[PDB]
Amino acid sequence: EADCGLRPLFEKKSLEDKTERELLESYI
Amino acid sequence: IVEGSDAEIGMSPWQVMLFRKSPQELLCGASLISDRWVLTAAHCLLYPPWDKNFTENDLLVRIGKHSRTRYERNIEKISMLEKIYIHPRYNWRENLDRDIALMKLKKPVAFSDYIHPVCLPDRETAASLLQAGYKGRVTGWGNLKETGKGQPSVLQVVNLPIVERPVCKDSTRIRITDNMFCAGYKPDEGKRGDACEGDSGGPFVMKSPFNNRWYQMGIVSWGEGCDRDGKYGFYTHVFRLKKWIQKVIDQFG
Ligand SMILES: CC(C)[C@H]1NC(=O)CCSSCCNC(=O)[C@H](CNC(=O)c2ccc(Cl)s2)NC(=O)c2cccc(c2)CNC1=O
Ligand code: NA
Repeated sequence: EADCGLRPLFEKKSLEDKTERELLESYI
Repeated sequence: IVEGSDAEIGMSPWQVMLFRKSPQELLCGASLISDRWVLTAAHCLLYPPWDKNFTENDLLVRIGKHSRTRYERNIEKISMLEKIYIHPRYNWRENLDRDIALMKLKKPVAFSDYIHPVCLPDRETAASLLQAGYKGRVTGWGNLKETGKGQPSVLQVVNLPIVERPVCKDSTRIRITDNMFCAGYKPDEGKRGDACEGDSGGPFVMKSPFNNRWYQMGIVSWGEGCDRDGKYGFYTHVFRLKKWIQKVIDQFG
């Protein structure tokens, strides 16, 4: 449903996990 | 997971553990994609060559887990299966083509801080994200190496770049099809890592920078061992089989 993909302890609480930058930096 | 690290609490709330009832043993990874639909590799439930033919009653699906072993009260939820659906054109005789199955829980599961679905890709997300050099993330409780690390205490996580189809095809003698992609560092690249035994069926996920959501691009299917130089992990291409997923959900939901 409409909520998929956003993590209650991460996105919804505007926090970032330790290695998710690695991911974003690879799109560049 | 080889050369990864411990996952954070609720870092992967769509993570599902398939657990055999007897013996009381981890079977495979899986993911939650709705309140009643779990997605896995077909080879986790059906592989006649190893006398594997699990039915509804033989397993349970444990959601919201962190520890590999501990029952985690008021955090994990265990549900019973109503029905398994194996892709009808899944090819166990040859190359695990269309390595994908869906499981439908008996009753809906309660979302919480530890339990929450991942998104499936649409055309555009797929078209944007599935590109060599771009990294996805793999999670599971499988082995820390192929052969004093053995089995991890808690969910392991690793980030691996998608790999150009010709390099995937050159790395193995197995026929690799369009319903599959491969991922992993090249021997040159200085970094390493991979899934391993016990991680099959788990999700290969990517975070969209457009909308900050996580999408499951892949299912851990197979590799030639784990983290071997010159070898890559192979994943079922979730997009290419989305029609089947939609089809089954839309008919049995
Ligand atoms: C033909 C091919 C689809 C595959 N067939 C099968 O595995 C049939 C048994 S079903 S169980 C599959 C899962 N386990 C394996 O693949 C295991 C261990 N590796 C993994 O689990 C994964 C590593 C990276 C990813 Cl991604 S998964 N592979 C080998 O033992 C192996 C060790 C050496 C060679 C191979 C696997 C070659 N590959 C296979 O045999
Ligand atoms: Na490798």
